[PDB]
Amino acid sequence: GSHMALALVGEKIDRNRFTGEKIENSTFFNCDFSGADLSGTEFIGCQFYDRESQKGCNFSRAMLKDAIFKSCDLSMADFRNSSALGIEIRHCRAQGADFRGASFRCSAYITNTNLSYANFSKVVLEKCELWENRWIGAQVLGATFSGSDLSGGEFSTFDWRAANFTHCDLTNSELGDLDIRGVDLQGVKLDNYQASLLMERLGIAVI
Amino acid sequence: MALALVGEKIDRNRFTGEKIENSTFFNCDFSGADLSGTEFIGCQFYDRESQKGCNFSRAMLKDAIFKSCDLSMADFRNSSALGIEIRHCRAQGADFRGASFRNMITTTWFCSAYITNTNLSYANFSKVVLEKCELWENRWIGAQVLGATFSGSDLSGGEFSTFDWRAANFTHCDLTNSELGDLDIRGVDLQGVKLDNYQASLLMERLGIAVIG
Repeated sequence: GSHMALALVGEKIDRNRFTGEKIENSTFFNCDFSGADLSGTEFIGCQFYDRESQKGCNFSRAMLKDAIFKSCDLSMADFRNSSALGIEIRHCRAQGADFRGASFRCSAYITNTNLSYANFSKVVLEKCELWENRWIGAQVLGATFSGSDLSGGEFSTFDWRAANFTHCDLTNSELGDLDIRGVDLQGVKLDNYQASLLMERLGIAVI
Repeated sequence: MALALVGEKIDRNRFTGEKIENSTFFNCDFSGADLSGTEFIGCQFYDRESQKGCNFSRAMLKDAIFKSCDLSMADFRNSSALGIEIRHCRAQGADFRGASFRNMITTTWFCSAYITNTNLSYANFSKVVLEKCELWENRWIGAQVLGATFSGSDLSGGEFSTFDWRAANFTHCDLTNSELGDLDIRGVDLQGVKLDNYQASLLMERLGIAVIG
């Protein structure tokens, strides 16, 4: 407990309703958490997406300092303009989630998470933990991930030219179509399989 | 054996097909000489006093062999050197422009040369065609290669500091176990090229990339 198996539908969430609480195995369909204070709040095994209406929940402008989502379905979630310093998103589905304007000032832990088609445009995520994610079709234009750990990632259908990746750890990942002739990889960590992969693209055989 | 010629013009058939050892040839003129199947071993062709070399321009060098010779400043211009063997030689500043290492054969151009363990510093290979040849363990400091093609040749074990990688065709070359100087993979056509793991990590550093591990 003491907040297990809630089932909300279409509600506007009171600002202090969940602050610093732990919430488990609950469903929130089309709920409006905008401006909500979710500091130190922890959701575990919760569903925030309605496959019926195809609606996510609204978290825009929410206070999310030290919030934690663990094994949650955050598909289509709207995290725009939220304050998310130290947020943890672990083992979640976050397909189509929208992080534009969210601030992480950096500290953030988004790991083992499906970020396919998520929107990170202009976002600043420097020296953060962003490992073992799925990034297929994620929008990252103007973003910076500089210095972050992105290792273990899946990056097909992902535009490596669109954001700042200098100083990133990219090891043990599926790089997809990264061309070292047109991408600034100063300070980046790669492994030897990846180095060979990127050189093969130039027609070189590494032996 | 132990010949010691100075300033001579060499008769065309003087040395054809013969084995010459531990001899010196200072300021001699082998121009147009027939040196097919001729083998020189431990011979000096460079006069360290007069600082002059020998002239082999337009010589017939098909299947000639030079081993442990000093061919410094040697002039090989416009010679015919199909299948030539130059091994463990000093050849600093030798001039190979217009030299031919090839001929048309019946089943196509067949190119063939063995230049190995040889100092080619400052040698001139401008426009030379040396494709699919054995060219390994050579020193190439300051060699001029503009317009040359080495395509498909084995250049492994080479020293390519101070060497213009943009000047010549290196596609399909074996470049492994070599000091690559300022080779940069972003600016040179390296299709079909073989490099080893150590070189790859070095070349990646040039891009600021760390390769583990």
